[PDB]
Amino acid sequence: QRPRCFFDIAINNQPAGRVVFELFSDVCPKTCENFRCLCTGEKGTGKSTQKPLHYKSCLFHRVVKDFMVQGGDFSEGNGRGGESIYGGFFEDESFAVKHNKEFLLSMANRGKDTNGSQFFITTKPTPHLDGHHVVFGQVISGQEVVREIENQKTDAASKPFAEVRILSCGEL
Amino acid sequence: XLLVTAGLVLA
Ligand SMILES: [Cl-]
Ligand SMILES: [Mg+2]
Ligand SMILES: [Mg+2]
Repeated sequence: QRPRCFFDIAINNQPAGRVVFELFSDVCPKTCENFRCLCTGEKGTGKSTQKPLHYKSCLFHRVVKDFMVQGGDFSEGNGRGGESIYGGFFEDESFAVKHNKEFLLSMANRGKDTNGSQFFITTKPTPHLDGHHVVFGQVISGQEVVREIENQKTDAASKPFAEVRILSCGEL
Repeated sequence: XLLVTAGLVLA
């Protein structure tokens, strides 16, 4: 039953490859449905942002080597924006999956019960985030693409100097 | 430090 979603990535407009995720819909269904729909764009316009609820053309705006890569801010591209398909944010659904390995997909937030559209992919274990961020999926292919994102040189806000853009995205 | 926030990134 678990859905599979993908991003086709470019780095400074140069295709880097495809990342495929499996989403743990059995554990975190509301969280997974949000991400799935942001991949397809099927839910249309975000209520507060008035921009498409869609990861197409969205950046990975924050990268920290040996920690994680973060993206999904479709409205501002810098971490300040984003919103969920439900309007505004939604509650933390489950803390059952641990941040105990690389290549886990988890929600970025701005505190308790503030899940929007922003996510991160771990590149090392991040156990201190347990109870703070909801893990809801995992990379199943394209790990090397994630590593290439992780290796980008970044600015003072940890934003890559070279644009890491989701060219295309969807559900498999 | 090592957080993943959306708006005020901390140490
Ligand atoms: Cl967000
Ligand atoms: Mg469905
Ligand atoms: Mg507003």
